[PDB]
Amino acid sequence: AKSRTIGIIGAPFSKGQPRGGVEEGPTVLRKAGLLEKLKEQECDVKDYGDLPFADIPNDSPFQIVKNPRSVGKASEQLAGKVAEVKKNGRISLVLGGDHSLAIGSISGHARVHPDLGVIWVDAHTDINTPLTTTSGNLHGQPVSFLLKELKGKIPDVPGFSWVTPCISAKDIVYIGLRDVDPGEHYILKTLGIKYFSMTEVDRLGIGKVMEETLSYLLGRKKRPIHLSFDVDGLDPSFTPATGTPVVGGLTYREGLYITEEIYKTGLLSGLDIMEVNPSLGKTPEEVTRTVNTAVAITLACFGLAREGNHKPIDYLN
Amino acid sequence: AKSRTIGIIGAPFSKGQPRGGVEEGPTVLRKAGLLEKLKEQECDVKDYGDLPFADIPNDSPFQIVKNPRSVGKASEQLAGKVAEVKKNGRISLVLGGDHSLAIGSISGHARVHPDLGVIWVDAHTDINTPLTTTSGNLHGQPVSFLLKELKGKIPDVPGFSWVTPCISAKDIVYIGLRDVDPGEHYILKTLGIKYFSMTEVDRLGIGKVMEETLSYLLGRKKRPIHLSFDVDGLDPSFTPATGTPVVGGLTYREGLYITEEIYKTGLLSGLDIMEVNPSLGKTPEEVTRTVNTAVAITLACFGLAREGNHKPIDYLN
Amino acid sequence: AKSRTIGIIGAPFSKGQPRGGVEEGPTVLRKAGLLEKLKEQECDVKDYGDLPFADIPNDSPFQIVKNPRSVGKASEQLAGKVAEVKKNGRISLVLGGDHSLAIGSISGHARVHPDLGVIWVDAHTDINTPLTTTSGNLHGQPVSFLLKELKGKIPDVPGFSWVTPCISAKDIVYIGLRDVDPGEHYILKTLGIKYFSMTEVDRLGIGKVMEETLSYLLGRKKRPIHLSFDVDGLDPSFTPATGTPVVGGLTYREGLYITEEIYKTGLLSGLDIMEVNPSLGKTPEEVTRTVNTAVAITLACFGLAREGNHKPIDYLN
Ligand SMILES: CCc1nn(CC)c(C2CCN(C[C@H]3CN(CC4(C(=O)O)CCCC4)C[C@@H]3c3cccc(F)c3)CC2)c1CC
Ligand SMILES: CCc1nn(CC)c(C2CCN(C[C@H]3CN(CC4(C(=O)O)CCCC4)C[C@@H]3c3cccc(F)c3)CC2)c1CC
Ligand SMILES: CCc1nn(CC)c(C2CCN(C[C@H]3CN(CC4(C(=O)O)CCCC4)C[C@@H]3c3cccc(F)c3)CC2)c1CC
Ligand SMILES: [Mn+2]
Ligand SMILES: [Mn+2]
Ligand SMILES: [Mn+2]
Ligand SMILES: [Mn+2]
Ligand SMILES: [Mn+2]
Ligand SMILES: [Mn+2]
Repeated sequence: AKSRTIGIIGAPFSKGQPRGGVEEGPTVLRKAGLLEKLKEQECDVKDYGDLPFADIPNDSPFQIVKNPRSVGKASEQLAGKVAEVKKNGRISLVLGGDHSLAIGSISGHARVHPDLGVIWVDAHTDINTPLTTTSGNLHGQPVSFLLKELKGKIPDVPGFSWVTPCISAKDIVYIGLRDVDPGEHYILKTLGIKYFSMTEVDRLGIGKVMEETLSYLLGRKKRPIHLSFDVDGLDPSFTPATGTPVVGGLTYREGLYITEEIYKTGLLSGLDIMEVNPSLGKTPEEVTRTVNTAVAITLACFGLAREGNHKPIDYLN
Repeated sequence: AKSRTIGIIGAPFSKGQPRGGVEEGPTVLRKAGLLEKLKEQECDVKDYGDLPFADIPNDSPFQIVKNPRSVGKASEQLAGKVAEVKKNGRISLVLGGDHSLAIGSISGHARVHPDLGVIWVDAHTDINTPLTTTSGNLHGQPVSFLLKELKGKIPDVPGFSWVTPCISAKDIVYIGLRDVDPGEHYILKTLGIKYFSMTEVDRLGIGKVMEETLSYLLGRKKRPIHLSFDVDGLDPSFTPATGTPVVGGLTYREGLYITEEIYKTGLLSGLDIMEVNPSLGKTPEEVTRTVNTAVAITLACFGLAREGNHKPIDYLN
Repeated sequence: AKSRTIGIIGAPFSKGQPRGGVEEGPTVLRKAGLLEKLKEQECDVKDYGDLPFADIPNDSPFQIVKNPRSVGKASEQLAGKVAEVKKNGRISLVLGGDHSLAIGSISGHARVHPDLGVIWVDAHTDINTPLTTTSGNLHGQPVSFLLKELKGKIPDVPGFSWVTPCISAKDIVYIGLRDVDPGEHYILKTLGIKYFSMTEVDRLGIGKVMEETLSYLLGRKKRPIHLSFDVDGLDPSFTPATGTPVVGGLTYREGLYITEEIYKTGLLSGLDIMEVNPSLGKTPEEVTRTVNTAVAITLACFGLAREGNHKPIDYLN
């Protein structure tokens, strides 16, 4: 089954954001029994392991932008693993780690199937450039490096030598937005990027959001799709354990309809479950809750449906 | 009126599942003044009573199915009293208890009104047969015994000799589904049954779920509606005190929107308020919350409109 | 932008209801940083201070209606300040306080912009007369005092000597209602008032709720809109520290979309955030959650979008 054949790349990286603990994301997500869960849900799973990041001493900030040589090397080494997975014939699955690893994820994937479309589930567009960036964090700057349109506006940041924009503006849709920087709104609006903030979902409902999202992305031909889900795109009552929570976002049901719908397209070929920090929870249940939501979102992507699932065998005999 | 004339049945029985305290559902709902409140909403109310359940010594299982004679005679006791209430020109209001009681509830109702239409608001389909069951719980098997299409596909289980199936596959709608077993999903597809799982609610909104449902059950002509309401159909953040709770489901608002709509037709003729377990509270407020949600649902079945209610008199006089 | 020039008036008035603490509403709304967050949002924020509401001891009640002289005095004082703000080209931002002050705000707004249409976002209709009312609390009687059609159904009550009904029973739309008295529902129907109870918000989504609200009042002409908002309209899970909390109301995201589509018109002239009682939250966090949501409600009515908000400059320079 193509839609059930997966390559599990675990990326324990955190130098893209200023809070420790997001590196233990792969670990906690694996302890919840996702490998076995996907295997009990008729899946062809194979684990590639955690990618190691041999510490980079001497990594002075590029202006205000912190940890550039580390953010880059981790994405360039992951980009090699995603390409190596896609060649083995499997849907790449990147467990983060911080969302700056999306540069590597989309990059390696795009090396095999350059015609990819991107659905981005996040509260923040994460579309900042090292010049527009207000915080300096590279986890909120992945999208600027990947757009063919922003070249010339993207400066020479140490560690990003390898980067060649692989996605054009027309090939990425936003869902769940509610925390956008002024500079990010300029990029969103002036580039003409198909966005659906929380206002959009409140007006149409996730049904019409996915109706327009899969038509906008797959209108002409059925090309492969890369889903870059940052768990802060959901409401902090479902994913409380995360670096940047913003209240009033996607509900548990909403997160399941997005993933259940993209599965039915039969074109999911890359997935990212980013920004899961297990040591950023106010109580143990906020941690369990977060991982249970991130694991449920994952199973919805690879076959799980709420109406039920059955095999081609007679159950009434 | 024929919509506010009620026959209050109590059903203190829990032997349909492995978690005790659900036999204390008819007690607690009555403590929270369910009857006092209905008479205020201008309801002609009668109390038939909380049914006494004959204690079967040594209830040997039928294969992996636990307590078959107890469920078999408790539902047979209900059927006789449901037929009585329905024949006394009254709308049955069963207070459970577990869902295995829907055998006698629907059977009793179809003796007076054989053209009955069933709306099942519940997280589970409960359509397992005594062979396709895996949990062995009889609260997950009613719809199978009740269905005519499964004749020959149900074995001789002790206590169900009196059982004459009375519903057709096209005489039932599902609303809330999210925890389905392969065998249960299989029968739903191979029997052409109309199901609205959480995916369908997330897609179409509770307005179109209630739109599609009523135009479907009352197609060619007007007929009587039997709403079997399990409080787990709603999210366990509104109904925690329940046996098999599943996260991210029907809201306290959607559950009300469904019930308000069946009242507006004036054809609700059979009601089941199932799976209320006050012994499954984790703070006395979660029982108080589950029981408040149960009374809000029922009051809405008899005209408790959220837009307002008034007597047919001049109020500016 | 004229939908950015603001005038702040803070009513520490609480004698319109039994629960004490609603008088500290504008002070807690000032510590949170209302003016500061608006100035960032590019607003012309000029404070008009706090109103000096004198004590009226021995204020005898009129029938079941308590503190009538004090309420009429408070709104008469507010009608004159709201008028000065309206005459200076500023949006009247009134910070309550209880919902009785909506007599003074809407009258003060009708003295300058008399062709205004109202949107009552509440959990209750607030349309009780000094006779029909069952509580005798004036924070639930403002609308009927302002209706021209109910000229003759309001008796001579001490303090409201100045009152002349300014709005018609057609220049108003209700939203989020789920606790409407029999007398309140009688007025709503035998007057034909546009309403969006919680039943319609569940039926048509908040998107079609706003197309139907905004068309019903802004069809023929681009007329001034006054939003008399009560935090009890939003579910007690979002604004819990309020006097009359009603479960199953508007969410954070529905209350944000409402205020977002109202800014988009550019016809907002008045705004009233009412009933934030900081002494009515079980935990200190419940107080914070009621206030943060009120701030989020206000800021959305003056430009704050979820998609982003940039200035008219080139972010790539
Ligand atoms: C509930 C609603 C709400 N309540 N509040 C707080 C009262 C907000 C605010 C939450 C925070 N944003 C500021 C941060 C939003 N940006 C996001 C990111 C980036 O581009 O760097 C970082 C995460 C990924 C993308 C970075 C920026 C920042 C952060 C640190 C330093 C700095 F100079 C600027 C302001 C609004 C909201 C959302 C409207
Ligand atoms: C992400 C949410 C989630 N997390 N998990 C846990 C990883 C679940 C699971 C919850 C349970 N279902 C299966 C049980 C639910 N079935 C239904 C019922 C029946 O007919 O017996 C029982 C309730 C009424 C109808 C019986 C079955 C069962 C139960 C016990 C033993 C047995 F062998 C089979 C598996 C998934 C979910 C819901 C999707
Ligand atoms: C689902 C939760 C629920 N559980 N219950 C209890 C079974 C209710 C009821 C709660 C109370 N309402 C009536 C009160 C609501 N009114 C409106 C207001 C007013 O006029 O003062 C309140 C604030 C502004 C508008 C005044 C009235 C009142 C109040 C005091 C005394 C008196 F005699 C009547 C009936 C339903 C609900 C709401 C469905
Ligand atoms: Mn992100
Ligand atoms: Mn994010
Ligand atoms: Mn059930
Ligand atoms: Mn169930
Ligand atoms: Mn009010
Ligand atoms: Mn109110």
